Amino acid sequence: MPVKRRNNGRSKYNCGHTNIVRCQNCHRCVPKDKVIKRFTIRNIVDNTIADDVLNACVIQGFAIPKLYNKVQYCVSCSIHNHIVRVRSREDRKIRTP
Amino acid sequence: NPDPYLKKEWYPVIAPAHFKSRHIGQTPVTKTAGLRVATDVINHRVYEVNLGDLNPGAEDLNGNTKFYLQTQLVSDGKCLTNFHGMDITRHKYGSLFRKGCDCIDVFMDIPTTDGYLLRVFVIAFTDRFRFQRRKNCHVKGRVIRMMRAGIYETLHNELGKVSIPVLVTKLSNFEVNAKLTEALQKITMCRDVMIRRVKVVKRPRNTMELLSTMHDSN
Amino acid sequence: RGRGAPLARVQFPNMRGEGRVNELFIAPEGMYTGQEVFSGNKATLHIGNILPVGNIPEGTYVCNVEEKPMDRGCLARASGTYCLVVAHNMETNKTRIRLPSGQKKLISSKARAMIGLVAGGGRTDKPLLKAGNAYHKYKAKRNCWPVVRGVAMNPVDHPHGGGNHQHIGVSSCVPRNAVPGQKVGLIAARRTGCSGGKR
Amino acid sequence: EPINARVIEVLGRTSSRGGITQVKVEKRQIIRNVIGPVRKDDILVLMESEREARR
Amino acid sequence: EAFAVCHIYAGKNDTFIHVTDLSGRETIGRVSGGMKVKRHCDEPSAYAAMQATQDLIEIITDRGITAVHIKIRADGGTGKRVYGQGGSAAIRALVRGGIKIGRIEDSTPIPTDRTRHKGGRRGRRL
Amino acid sequence: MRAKWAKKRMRKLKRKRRHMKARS
RNA sequence: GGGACGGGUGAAACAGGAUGAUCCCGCCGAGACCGCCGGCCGCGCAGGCGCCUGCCAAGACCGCCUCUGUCAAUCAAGGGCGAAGGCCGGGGGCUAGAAGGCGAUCAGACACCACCGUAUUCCCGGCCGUAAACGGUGCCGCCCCGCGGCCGGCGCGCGUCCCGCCGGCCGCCCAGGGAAACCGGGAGGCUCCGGGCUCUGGGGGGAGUAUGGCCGCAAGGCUGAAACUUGAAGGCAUUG
Ligand SMILES: [K+]
Ligand SMILES: [K+]
Ligand SMILES: [K+]
Ligand SMILES: [K+]
Ligand SMILES: [K+]
Ligand SMILES: [K+]
Ligand SMILES: [K+]
Ligand SMILES: [K+]
Ligand SMILES: [K+]
Ligand SMILES: [K+]
Ligand SMILES: [K+]
Ligand SMILES: [K+]
Ligand SMILES: [K+]
Ligand SMILES: [K+]
Ligand SMILES: [K+]
Ligand SMILES: [K+]
Ligand SMILES: [K+]
Ligand SMILES: [K+]
Ligand SMILES: [K+]
Ligand SMILES: [K+]
Ligand SMILES: [K+]
Ligand SMILES: [K+]
Ligand SMILES: [K+]
Ligand SMILES: [K+]
Ligand SMILES: [K+]
Ligand SMILES: [K+]
Ligand SMILES: [K+]
Ligand SMILES: [K+]
Ligand SMILES: [K+]
Ligand SMILES: [K+]
Ligand SMILES: [K+]
Ligand SMILES: [K+]
Ligand SMILES: [K+]
Ligand SMILES: [K+]
Ligand SMILES: [K+]
Ligand SMILES: [K+]
Ligand SMILES: [K+]
Ligand SMILES: [K+]
Ligand SMILES: [K+]
Ligand SMILES: [K+]
Ligand SMILES: [K+]
Ligand SMILES: [K+]
Ligand SMILES: [K+]
Ligand SMILES: [K+]
Ligand SMILES: [K+]
Ligand SMILES: [K+]
Ligand SMILES: [K+]
Ligand SMILES: [K+]
Ligand SMILES: [K+]
Ligand SMILES: [K+]
Ligand SMILES: [K+]
Ligand SMILES: [K+]
Ligand SMILES: [K+]
Ligand SMILES: [K+]
Ligand SMILES: [K+]
Ligand SMILES: [K+]
Ligand SMILES: [K+]
Ligand SMILES: [K+]
Ligand SMILES: [K+]
Ligand SMILES: [K+]
Ligand SMILES: [K+]
Ligand SMILES: [K+]
Ligand SMILES: [K+]
Ligand SMILES: [K+]
Ligand SMILES: [K+]
Ligand SMILES: [K+]
Ligand SMILES: [K+]
Ligand SMILES: [K+]
Ligand SMILES: [K+]
Ligand SMILES: [K+]
Ligand SMILES: [K+]
Ligand SMILES: [K+]
Ligand SMILES: [K+]
Ligand SMILES: [K+]
Ligand SMILES: [K+]
Ligand SMILES: [K+]
Ligand SMILES: [K+]
Ligand SMILES: [K+]
Ligand SMILES: [K+]
Ligand SMILES: [K+]
Ligand SMILES: [K+]
Ligand SMILES: [K+]
Ligand SMILES: [K+]
Ligand SMILES: [Mg+2]
Ligand SMILES: [Mg+2]
Ligand SMILES: [Mg+2]
Ligand SMILES: [Mg+2]
Ligand SMILES: [Mg+2]
Ligand SMILES: [Mg+2]
Ligand SMILES: [Mg+2]
Ligand SMILES: [Mg+2]
Ligand SMILES: [Mg+2]
Ligand SMILES: [Mg+2]
Ligand SMILES: [Mg+2]
Ligand SMILES: [Mg+2]
Repeated sequence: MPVKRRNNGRSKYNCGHTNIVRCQNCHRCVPKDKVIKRFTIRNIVDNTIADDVLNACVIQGFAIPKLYNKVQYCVSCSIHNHIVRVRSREDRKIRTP
Repeated sequence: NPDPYLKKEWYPVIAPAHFKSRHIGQTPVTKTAGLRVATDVINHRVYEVNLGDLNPGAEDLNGNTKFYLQTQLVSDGKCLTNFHGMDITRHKYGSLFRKGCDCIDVFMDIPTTDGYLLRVFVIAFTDRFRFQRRKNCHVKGRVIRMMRAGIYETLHNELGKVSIPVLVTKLSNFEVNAKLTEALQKITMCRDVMIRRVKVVKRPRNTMELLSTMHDSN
Repeated sequence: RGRGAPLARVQFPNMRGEGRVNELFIAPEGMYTGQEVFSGNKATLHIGNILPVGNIPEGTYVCNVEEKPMDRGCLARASGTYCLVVAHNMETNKTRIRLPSGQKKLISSKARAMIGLVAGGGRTDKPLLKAGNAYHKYKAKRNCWPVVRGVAMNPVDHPHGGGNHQHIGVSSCVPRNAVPGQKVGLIAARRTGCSGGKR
Repeated sequence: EPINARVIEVLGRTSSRGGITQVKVEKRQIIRNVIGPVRKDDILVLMESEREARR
Repeated sequence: EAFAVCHIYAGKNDTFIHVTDLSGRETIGRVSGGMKVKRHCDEPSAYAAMQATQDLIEIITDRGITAVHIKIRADGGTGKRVYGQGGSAAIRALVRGGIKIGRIEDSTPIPTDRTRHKGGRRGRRL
Repeated sequence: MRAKWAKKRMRKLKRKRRHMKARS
């Protein structure tokens, strides 16, 4: 067990303690600067029915409401569900989204 | 179990004269037998009505605002609703937040000049100047304090002494939103400043004069 | 004598003649000799004043509260106790209060109270060390001490008496409609035992 | 009630072991799972058109 | 022209499609995915949701409704916030059962801050 | 053993020895 | 209001429901908590720190042709603070939940998974003094190729920008260092060895144990051997 990351597996810079967030999949306690975070924006009806809803509406000019949800997972759940992948030693240094 | 709708009968629901679609809809009730009078059970119902469904045609400007209208007197077999609260929609609220800007929330309890007391909730967001280096829009406390003070004193000028019908005029019009924005544009760039909710905290028991004024065009 | 909280002797003018009129009050904590107190529908909000509970704002500590108007005060009288004013309902003309047990109660709004809480608080936090301290305390009150246990008696003296070992013999939960002479032990108990987790 | 519809394209093998074939059947573009060999311009007799194939 | 409200509860384990009047105090229709199935794993499924919406159409149409405003929700509270699978299925069978659509909205119960969700510090260990 | 649980074991043993010596 | 199942799981079964549940809507009560915004942002001696309004005393930094005159650095003994759990005395009691109970799974399952639940979780007055209390990196001072980012204060410039200065937080990296991984604001300027001060180690076990002492209500903490036994244990790295 040498050290694997310069950041020790988290983003904690110049403090002692950071808040706790529950994982959404399994409900484990994870510190906020370690939890895997994503933001999704999606309609509330599938687009395969958004056309039928939009034809069968009555309001002239009506628009489909969106959704804004921030997903937060622990490392185990993220790897298991493939939000993040185990990478090569070279590839680990890439921060591109 | 016999079918309960063999004993049903509906009533009309009516919206204040501040609006152009005053037939909100029909409402059902069980006929009078025993001690429940139908017109002594359908009173005090609360209805939830979209502003674009009350002033139709301006969907872009009105569809994200919702009103609460409570029936408060039945006469002639008509129900007559009265101002009960204002809110914005959930997807409009969710669309407000980004990462990089600052969010300011305030509220205050505003009395009216006819016996009503309200809680009014305001939201504001910091914005990006057109020619600036950085991506974040965070601002300092010397500016945060100026914006909060501005919101307080502004809402104090406009809503300090109003009645319910004039309030409803302004709330349907966004008359207040423009001057919150006016007062707070002079301090920083800010993107969307608005009243998002109004909550009727305590009203008087007898509203017969008020509702006479609200429905009677007057 | 026999009372934990102190009393206050307070003088008013004779309102139907000449001279003065002497009253005894359960003393709120903070009252002091030479203080001026006020009693009426227009008295101010100060410790020691007597006001109708209708005129007293929600959140207030009161003591010596009447449960019906004019009866001169019967609630929250022991040392360290108080009642809270909870809410006002004008149309029925009733006020809601919290009693020291935590029960809620409606009283009239013209029932009067005294602002503050009863002095002498903390008294029960000192252990009695000796049989002698209990002796003096009860000598000031009543012939109720010391106490002999029922199981220590013969069966002629008590329904817990007798036996070759001291023991009650049947359950000591007795019903609500038991007759005098039978109604000993635990009277009409919803439950028993010592377990945590109430609220 | 039989609801005959016509395929206008093959999307690919669906089952983990090969098997079934996603097709674009028809004034509609319903997508459905099919067990046997199907070309273009072929016909499926549908017990119902209420559901469309997952994915 | 004749308007009612359709609450669609797309839970993790069951589905509700329920029609009331515009106030909510008076109900006109109530079906559930679990009144059309044998196996307990199929109630939150799209076939059960549609098959219950086909009975709801009959009830509401025969009592005299033609258009609905939709209020669609998840479990909420401290738990999940994505819908169950059959919510869009209920929307689909509702359009293809004749009904006209009005205002649309998500209606999940979300907290401003919260009490502590179950499962412990280490989570559901599976 | 995991050293955590070896530690819990040793503490129980020391507690037992101390109870034992307390007699006499 | 309405009328048949609801809950729960990978799948189920124990709890619930015609004493009308689950579902919809209005009203009331209580105690926690402070979302999105929320960050290679920020503050504090560390532990830590996020609702609104008011009050109260502080703090480092910058700017300065203000005051003083070595008043400093590090520190046995000694004093103060110190996550979570735990203890004593009062209060409170929504959520979750050690223990206890119960449905499954299984060869068994006293475990993982489902359900119910006591201490505990919250407040006030104390006590205890430990954590992978971590950057596994003691404090003061000097020199140090470069390229960026963010945070606070200041100054010159053109017409918000732009160039600099001080202080902080971070990324990458020449040289040099090293057993290497890596460091590089040091882990560099060191077999070409010497700026100042304090603490700790000396193969693996037995053992943080026995014994004595001090502290603590207890749970403990702090200090801490010997006989005897063993040829290795261990670091970083390569191929399978
Ligand atoms: K190692
Ligand atoms: K970590
Ligand atoms: K930082
Ligand atoms: K930080
Ligand atoms: K932080
Ligand atoms: K992340
Ligand atoms: K994990
Ligand atoms: K400031
Ligand atoms: K602040
Ligand atoms: K006696
Ligand atoms: K006795
Ligand atoms: K006996
Ligand atoms: K079922
Ligand atoms: K909650
Ligand atoms: K629970
Ligand atoms: K668990
Ligand atoms: K756990
Ligand atoms: K658990
Ligand atoms: K939990
Ligand atoms: K745990
Ligand atoms: K843990
Ligand atoms: K763990
Ligand atoms: K744990
Ligand atoms: K250890
Ligand atoms: K250990
Ligand atoms: K331990
Ligand atoms: K912030
Ligand atoms: K910031
Ligand atoms: K901030
Ligand atoms: K800060
Ligand atoms: K900050
Ligand atoms: K800052
Ligand atoms: K901050
Ligand atoms: K010194
Ligand atoms: K010294
Ligand atoms: K020191
Ligand atoms: K020391
Ligand atoms: K010391
Ligand atoms: K301390
Ligand atoms: K402490
Ligand atoms: K502690
Ligand atoms: K404890
Ligand atoms: K509790
Ligand atoms: K515990
Ligand atoms: K076990
Ligand atoms: K096990
Ligand atoms: K439980
Ligand atoms: K405990
Ligand atoms: K407790
Ligand atoms: K705890
Ligand atoms: K608590
Ligand atoms: K402690
Ligand atoms: K230590
Ligand atoms: K250690
Ligand atoms: K660490
Ligand atoms: K040191
Ligand atoms: K800056
Ligand atoms: K700056
Ligand atoms: K700063
Ligand atoms: K700055
Ligand atoms: K600056
Ligand atoms: K700067
Ligand atoms: K500098
Ligand atoms: K600097
Ligand atoms: K600084
Ligand atoms: K750095
Ligand atoms: K630094
Ligand atoms: K020195
Ligand atoms: K030292
Ligand atoms: K040391
Ligand atoms: K040491
Ligand atoms: K050491
Ligand atoms: K040494
Ligand atoms: K010893
Ligand atoms: K002791
Ligand atoms: K103890
Ligand atoms: K002891
Ligand atoms: K001991
Ligand atoms: K090794
Ligand atoms: K080692
Ligand atoms: K090792
Ligand atoms: K090597
Ligand atoms: K090696
Ligand atoms: Mg005898
Ligand atoms: Mg007898
Ligand atoms: Mg829970
Ligand atoms: Mg809580
Ligand atoms: Mg101390
Ligand atoms: Mg619970
Ligand atoms: Mg419980
Ligand atoms: Mg505890
Ligand atoms: Mg440490
Ligand atoms: Mg930074
Ligand atoms: Mg000793
Ligand atoms: Mg090697």
